[PDB]
Amino acid sequence: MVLESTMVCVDNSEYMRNGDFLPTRLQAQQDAVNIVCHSKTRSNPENNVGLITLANDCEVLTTLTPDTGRILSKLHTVQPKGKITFCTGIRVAHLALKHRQGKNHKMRIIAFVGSPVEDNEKDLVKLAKRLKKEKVNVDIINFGEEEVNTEKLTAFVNTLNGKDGTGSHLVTVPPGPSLADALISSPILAG
Amino acid sequence: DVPGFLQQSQNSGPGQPAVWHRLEELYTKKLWHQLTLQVLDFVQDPCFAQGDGLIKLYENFISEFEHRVNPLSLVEIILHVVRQMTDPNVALTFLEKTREKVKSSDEAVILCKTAIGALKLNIGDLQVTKETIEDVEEMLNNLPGVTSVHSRFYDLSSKYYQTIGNHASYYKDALRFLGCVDIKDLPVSEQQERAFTLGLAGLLGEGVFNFGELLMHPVLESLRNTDRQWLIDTLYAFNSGNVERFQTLKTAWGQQPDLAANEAQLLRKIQLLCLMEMTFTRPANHRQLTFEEIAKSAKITVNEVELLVMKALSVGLVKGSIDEVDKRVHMTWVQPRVLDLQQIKGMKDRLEFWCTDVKSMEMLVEHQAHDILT
Amino acid sequence: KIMKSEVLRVTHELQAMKDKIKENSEKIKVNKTLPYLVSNVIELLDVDPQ
Amino acid sequence: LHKNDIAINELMKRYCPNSVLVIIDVKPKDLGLPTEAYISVEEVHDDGTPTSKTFEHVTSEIGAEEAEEVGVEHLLRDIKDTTVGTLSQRITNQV
Repeated sequence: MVLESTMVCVDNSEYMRNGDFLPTRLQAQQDAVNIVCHSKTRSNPENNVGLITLANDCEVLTTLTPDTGRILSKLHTVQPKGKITFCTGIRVAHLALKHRQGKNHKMRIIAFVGSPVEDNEKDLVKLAKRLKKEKVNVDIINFGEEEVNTEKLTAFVNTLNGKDGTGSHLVTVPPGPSLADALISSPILAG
Repeated sequence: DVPGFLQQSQNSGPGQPAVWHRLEELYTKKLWHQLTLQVLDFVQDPCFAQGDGLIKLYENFISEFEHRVNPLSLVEIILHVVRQMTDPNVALTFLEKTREKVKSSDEAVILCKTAIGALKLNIGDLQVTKETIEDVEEMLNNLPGVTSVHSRFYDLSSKYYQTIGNHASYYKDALRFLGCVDIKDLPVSEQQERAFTLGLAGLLGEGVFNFGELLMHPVLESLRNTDRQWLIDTLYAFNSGNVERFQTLKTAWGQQPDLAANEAQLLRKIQLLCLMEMTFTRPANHRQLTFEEIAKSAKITVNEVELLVMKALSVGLVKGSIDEVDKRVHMTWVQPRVLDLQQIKGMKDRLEFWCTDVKSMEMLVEHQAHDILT
Repeated sequence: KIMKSEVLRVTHELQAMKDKIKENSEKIKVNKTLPYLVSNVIELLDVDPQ
Repeated sequence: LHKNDIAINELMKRYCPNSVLVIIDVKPKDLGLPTEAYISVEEVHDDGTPTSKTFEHVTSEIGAEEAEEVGVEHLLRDIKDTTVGTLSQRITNQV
């Protein structure tokens, strides 16, 4: 089947409980993690899935393991503190990819971004140059917005996305009362 | 009430629609955090405090049933409600209503009890307010040492400093206020009185012997250059030692209120500084001394030097016991506690001398000792 | 019911305890299998001065 | 001692009880005792600085209870015991 590692980064800021969008969509994207981890489990049960947030003091909630029975429990007690942290959020997983058991598992990291990015374009091109340098599959998922959706993140992805053939895809969700599961499951990354 | 809010929201004063445009846009967008930031922007602006009585209750209810944003903003805006209304009768029901409303998610009880005690620190009650202040400092001694809540605790120690009962605690918390300052963003025009009552409070502080901790930090000596140097001069003389009595006399009679009764105790405090400086000046070369330097530096008679050294031993800063027959002054361990540069350079001299002497003895004994014994 | 949503984590911890007691409770059968001899017991209360 | 040690130690402060810290050397060229016990406790500072994690030095001793003394003594066969007298005293008094 498919031998690859899955890393998800969820936001724990207070920007995920606003009443305009879904009713505390944290549970909705939790069900998204559930359907992508159970979908990858149905495709290849040997894939390991890690859990970590993007707070100031990043904490590894669950080590990379195919056993999601305790991951379902670890998805709770999100500790809604902090706002956003991007640099050590990338470096806390992309550098931790070397701690996986199976060396044949490809590198794939996703992230749920629910807060505006605090890093300037220089950090975007330095981190995009680092991720394109080490050649890690990066899927950017941006939930919620305050300013325009993609102004510098467009060039961030275009400069970050190498290997144009069957490479990485960008997930941009527009506002809407519909669920996010079917909207993020539309690309080829899910399934 | 959302469709019913557009009427009183749109209708406002002449300049209010400037913030009511983005306020109603963020209100229709239902962004509770941006709405909260706009509320803090409206409260932070120097409003006329005339037509805000409606938005205080409206945003009070919204902040009540929103159950999303940190209710500390509600604590601040309700401090502005009780500050604008000046009604302490309903303040207990309002703050208690916030206590009943705020669930057990974040430890905000330190700021809730801080606001309650702060409002109760008026002439109505003092003792129970001091007890609940001790409860505030007693509750949370955990890792969140942001010290901002503890800086408001320093404000409560200032309202407690309004009482002449205890001056020592305001200095102990005033060291924490000395160490918790981040930048000069807060108005310097207030820092004039902050350093004024901070210097006078440090002088009147009877729970400390040396003043070098206050003057040692550069933020105070850098924030006192604008003010008149009549206090910096007497703080440098009180720190570095009072060899004369004319300057300390003119500044001892310069501050008229509350300094007459405390003047004698301040003399009993500064009479030990010449002792610690006269015993830490000469580290070696006949440390033994006589009472002539004490009586000459303190312009006191020979009959009172026994009570002077008896008080010096009663304070506990010195352990000196003199086995003399004819009057002599032998001293022991003492702490400078402020600074000594000639003792830093002399520390390097005597330290390097000790090091090269130990090295000389090691090479001397080990030289032939290693060759004959190994 | 937002305050009662933390009970799920407690139930997950308790069912995790029931999932982890099977090993240390399973060694009871192999450690307490068979007492090979018989020994008489005489009760005598002692005092140490938990 | 790097700055990140407060975050590394903070995990075992949350999940585990108060953790002691030991700084050693990668090269055994230091003549001093390689082990230094640093307790992870927060102390109040007089200058007014905010309360932070402080590493106070706790004294340490290197001893073996029953077997490691025998194993070390057999593996070395070069070190000497206490041996009060001339050599063990004069070596300390020289070096």
